[PDB]
Amino acid sequence: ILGGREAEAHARPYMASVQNGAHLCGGVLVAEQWVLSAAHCLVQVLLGAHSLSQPEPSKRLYDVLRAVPHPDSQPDTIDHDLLLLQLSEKATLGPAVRPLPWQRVDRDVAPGTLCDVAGWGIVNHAGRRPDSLQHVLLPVLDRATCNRTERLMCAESNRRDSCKGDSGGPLVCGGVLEGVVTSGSRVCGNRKKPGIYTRVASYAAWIDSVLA
Ligand SMILES: NC(=O)c1nn(CC(=O)N2CCC[C@H]2C(=O)NCc2cccc(Cl)c2F)c2ccccc12
Repeated sequence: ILGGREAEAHARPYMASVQNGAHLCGGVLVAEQWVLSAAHCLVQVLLGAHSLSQPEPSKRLYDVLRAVPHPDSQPDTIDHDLLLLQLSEKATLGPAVRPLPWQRVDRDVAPGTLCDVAGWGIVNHAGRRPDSLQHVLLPVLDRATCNRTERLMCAESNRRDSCKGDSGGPLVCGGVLEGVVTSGSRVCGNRKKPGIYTRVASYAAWIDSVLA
């Protein structure tokens, strides 16, 4: 996260780090035993975390039973850029580890709405990797502006942006997951090149079918 700020410890209890003991991607706890992430983020899952490195009462590492990338995703695209990870056991839920409701209604976020993106991605254009979770509020772009599919959304990127290592993490509007950070390489922080997020509402059938 560029142009952001440190998150409050455990205030975003759905937030996962997909990890060789190293953070690779964000993810969102969406059920007791399932984390939603991005397709190219492919393995363990750290729940309950603020610091990656420091001991915390709520921190717990989970092995993954299986990884279910969207069947239509491809290594060279950011279409269908979703991944569902099943933990090897149901997560211990509490204040600090809690699923986030995700958008099932297929309607766009009002353009202009500030939504919240969190991650342990890089915090500058040198390689700088933060120990503690970062976040930033970002206005959602209208689809025409974003275009210049039905299944992607855009947010402004005027220095404040998602970037490398934020892939698979959340874009939250009004307490509901609306987007998942994309897992393709892109220039960050350039206003002319918006951040790109998978519109979770477009994938409602798919997510349900996996979790069914
Ligand atoms: N949405 C975007 O802005 C964006 N997404 N990616 C892909 C990406 O980060 N990927 C791919 C899957 C794994 C993940 C990855 O490389 N993790 C390893 C990693 C490395 C360094 C630092 C940290 Cl903190 C880190 F976690 C980017 C790549 C470069 C620029 C922008 C982006």
